Amino acid sequence: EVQLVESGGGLVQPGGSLRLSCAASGFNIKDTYIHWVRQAPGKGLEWVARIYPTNGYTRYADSVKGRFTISADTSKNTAYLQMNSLRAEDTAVYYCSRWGGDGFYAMDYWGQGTLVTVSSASTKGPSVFPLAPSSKSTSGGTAALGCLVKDYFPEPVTVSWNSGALTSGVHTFPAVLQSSGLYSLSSVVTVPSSSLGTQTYICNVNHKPSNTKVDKKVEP
Amino acid sequence: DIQMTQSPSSLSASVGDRVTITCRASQDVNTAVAWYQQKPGKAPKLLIYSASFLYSGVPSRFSGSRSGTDFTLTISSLQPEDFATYYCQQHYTTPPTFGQGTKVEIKRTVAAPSVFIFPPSDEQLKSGTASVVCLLNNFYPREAKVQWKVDNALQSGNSQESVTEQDSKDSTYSLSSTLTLSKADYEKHKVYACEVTHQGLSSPVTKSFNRGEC
Amino acid sequence: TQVCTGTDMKLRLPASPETHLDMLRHLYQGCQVVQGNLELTYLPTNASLSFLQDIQEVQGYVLIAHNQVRQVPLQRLRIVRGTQLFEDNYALAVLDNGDPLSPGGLRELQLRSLTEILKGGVLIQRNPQLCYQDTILWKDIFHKNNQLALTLIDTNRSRACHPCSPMCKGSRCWGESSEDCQSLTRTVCAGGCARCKGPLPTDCCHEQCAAGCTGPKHSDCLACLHFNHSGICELHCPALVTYNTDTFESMPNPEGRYTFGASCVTACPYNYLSTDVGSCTLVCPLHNQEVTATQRCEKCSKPCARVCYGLGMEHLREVRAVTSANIQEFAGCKKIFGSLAFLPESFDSNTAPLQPEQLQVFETLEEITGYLYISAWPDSLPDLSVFQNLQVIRGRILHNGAYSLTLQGLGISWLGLRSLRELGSGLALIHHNTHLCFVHTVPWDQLFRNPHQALLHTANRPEDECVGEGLACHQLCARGHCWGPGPTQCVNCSQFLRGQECVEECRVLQGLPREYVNARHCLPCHPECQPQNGSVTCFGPEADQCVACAHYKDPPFCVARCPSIWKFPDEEGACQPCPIN
Ligand SMILES: *[C@@H]1O[C@H](CO)[C@@H](O)[C@H](O)[C@H]1NC(C)=O
Ligand SMILES: *[C@@H]1O[C@H](CO)[C@@H](O)[C@H](O)[C@H]1NC(C)=O
Repeated sequence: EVQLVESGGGLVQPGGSLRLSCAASGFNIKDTYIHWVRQAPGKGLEWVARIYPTNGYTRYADSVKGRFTISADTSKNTAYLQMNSLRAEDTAVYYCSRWGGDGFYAMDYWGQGTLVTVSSASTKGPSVFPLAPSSKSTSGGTAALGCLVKDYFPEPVTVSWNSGALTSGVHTFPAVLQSSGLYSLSSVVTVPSSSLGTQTYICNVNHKPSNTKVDKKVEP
Repeated sequence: DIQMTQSPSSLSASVGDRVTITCRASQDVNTAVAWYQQKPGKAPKLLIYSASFLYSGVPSRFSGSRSGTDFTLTISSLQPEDFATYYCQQHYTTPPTFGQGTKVEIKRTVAAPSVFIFPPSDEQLKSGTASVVCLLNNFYPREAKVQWKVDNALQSGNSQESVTEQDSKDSTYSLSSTLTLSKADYEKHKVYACEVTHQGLSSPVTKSFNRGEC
Repeated sequence: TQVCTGTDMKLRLPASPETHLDMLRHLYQGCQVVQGNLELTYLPTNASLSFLQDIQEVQGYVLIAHNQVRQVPLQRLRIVRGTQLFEDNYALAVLDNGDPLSPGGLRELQLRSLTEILKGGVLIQRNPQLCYQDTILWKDIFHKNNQLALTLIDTNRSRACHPCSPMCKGSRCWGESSEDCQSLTRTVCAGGCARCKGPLPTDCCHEQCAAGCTGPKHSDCLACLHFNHSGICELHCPALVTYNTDTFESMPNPEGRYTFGASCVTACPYNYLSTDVGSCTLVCPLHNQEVTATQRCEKCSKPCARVCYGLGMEHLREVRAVTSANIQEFAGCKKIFGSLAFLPESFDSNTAPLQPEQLQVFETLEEITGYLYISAWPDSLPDLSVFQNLQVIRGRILHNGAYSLTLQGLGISWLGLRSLRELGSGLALIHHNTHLCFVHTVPWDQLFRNPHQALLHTANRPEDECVGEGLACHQLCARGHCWGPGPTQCVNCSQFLRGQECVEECRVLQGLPREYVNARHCLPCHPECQPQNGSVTCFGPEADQCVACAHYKDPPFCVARCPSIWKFPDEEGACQPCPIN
């Protein structure tokens, strides 16, 4: 499959710079236009920039012109957004997309996105605590358990279970911002209670900004 | 600079339904219009291009049309997986522009939540803070009241709710309620209760544990 | 501007005396500290050297040679530091100052303030009119750690000398006048004292002083032993950095300063490189490369990235000229570290001559860090256009230590250095070019970066003759400034540029292939924009920047054909996709 991978996301200080990167895999960027499109939290899609790598010709949205710089590196098959003089307006998920094809000017592929978070606060990795299964979290033949991921800035956190083997009955909750300025989420899962103490259950929490990786066994 | 006015901004439909999403272009855009589907924490994916052409491997249930400057996405038999934000885009001129998006929510049958209570773990306790956690799993509709009954007294300002996006298979929500206390405020009291009322339970359900009784 | 650089010409005859005097004046007028060498050679009888009056300090050696002047007013020269030495031994060399094979020749060294030589000795030979030189107690002037200094002084003359003024304490003077007595500063002091102002302990100079003092403290020195930190003589300048007392992270020192010569400076002088080590130099230190932030030296992260060397550097250090043996050494080079010199031997030595086309290697050249010297050059070539993209000769190395551009005896008809915007330092010397116009056409003012710089020029094509043949700058050139004839040689184009031709208008409203304007450049509209009548044709280079499509439109682009992905023309001319697969 065609594939576009964003990188370089994370905390920026207001006024600061940051360089986003989009490595394309499965097609040559020279054969099309590459755009960056961004999405502020809970808001629409906003086209930022485009580049045509064959000749480095660029175009820009008015809300970024003069700050952001789009560029390509054809040898690395990689596009870039050099984001200068950032502000809180700019806190968003930045996707990268192509117009795959030469008479096809719809955006057929998009990367997964990188969250840029523009803020004067600093990085805090999370504590991860178990939500232990017990009588008070069992209804019928079913146990609920989970992980609390407390006290982290900035977004995002990634939780999985048993390294991805367990996905059904998983609910990772949207982070809540605490009046501390720090975020807090919980991931939870439902399991046959028969399985308890037979099957081991591990949340895998990852807070990239913090280089925090926690694997936590949750058990009665 | 071509503007694309998308309406409505959000809609509720049920499974089987024929849903319609419009988007007017401020000026002539010919056929240079595309439709995208974005799902919770995902990249948008292309559904329709050049106004009316089904993109590769999109269910034929999706259709696009044009009627002058008004452009219509039709989901002809709404399915649970169709829970998403939808966006028209015009590429007639540069810059290409997005509509505001329109959120499709799915109306299902009432679903009583499963309610669960979680005391603080011993590990958090010894760091000075305690989160009591109360989970409501797989309910519809989205609106519920969650109150805490610490040794039988109400709480205010010390509690936060979090609610997942509609489930793509069964269309329910799950909600998490977290009571945040200092170690010391927590140790003060014995009985910990989480009371939920929801349009699906016959009588409001209290879920509740005793502090330190294992 | 107490500070100038000296020269590095030694005993070499100046290619033209007329200009030699002007350079000397430009170099030294107002100057108090010479970085490098003060060399005064081949000066005529009639020479006004008052520009020399203010010199107090010489970092390298002092050489007064092959002169007919009866005197050179260095009365204020206080210290020579001997950083570099003449014939590797001598801090002061006074040689052959007498007439060609009334009368001419230097009569008296007149060095009344010369009170410190840090390193190196004194070489005074073949000076027929010179008296007194053998009267000086060199022992005194030489530093404590410089007694072993060689001294080779000849007193053969041609006039009978009278003794020093009775007024001079021992036999000792710089001249005849009661004002010329050697004042002693080392042999005349109390206890273990390096320098003084008199026989008493209280007359003793601070240990950081170099030539004497006017009082007891580090603010009263005649010169610094090491460094002058804001008028206070100090062993060393303040470090550019302080260290964290626990961690040892670099913290900027607000008091930090770079060492430039024997001075402490807040910032390197314009054309020098800043060092990580807090110094100012002209070549980087070991495993250190240059970068532009202004120009710094840093530590190479990955092992030092290889570079292209000019004359005076590396394997080309003792290499005379660019020749058929080394010219290809420059193939592909954007920037040459060092110099380039073309001398007769470069063309017509059994060594195969440079053919003019080999010279084309220099087409990619944008920066010379050293100098550019041309004293022979192919008749068949009318200019230096092989250097057309040379943007900057920095002159961190100077021909003879004085000139960063030299053009002499060449045949060229114009310069054509149409990219050259900087002469970092050094002088420009354009002489004896029979046919060369378009010299007083270049706004030299703009290339120079310090007030010690100028254009020295004689025996080139007489300017009225250039105009008499009708050889001015083109109309389209801003302010009458150019590097040669015609619309491609302007300094700044006054209107618009298409490619490298300065033009009257871009084809925005009229003309065969339409154009738009980006920063005064005419660039082509995409061929699929319909040329418009009475309006502009595009807003930039791409096919979605047209006002109207010449043919069809596959939105957002104007295109020649519908793609056949199979598409077909709308009735309005826009490509729709074929409904069949
Ligand atoms: C000094 O000696 C030179 C060269 O050794 C000699 O030719 C010359 O005439 C002498 N000058 C005097 C004092 O006449
Ligand atoms: C040091 O430099 C200052 C000017 O920067 C000047 O006042 C002083 O004369 C110099 N000191 C010596 C001893 O040369």
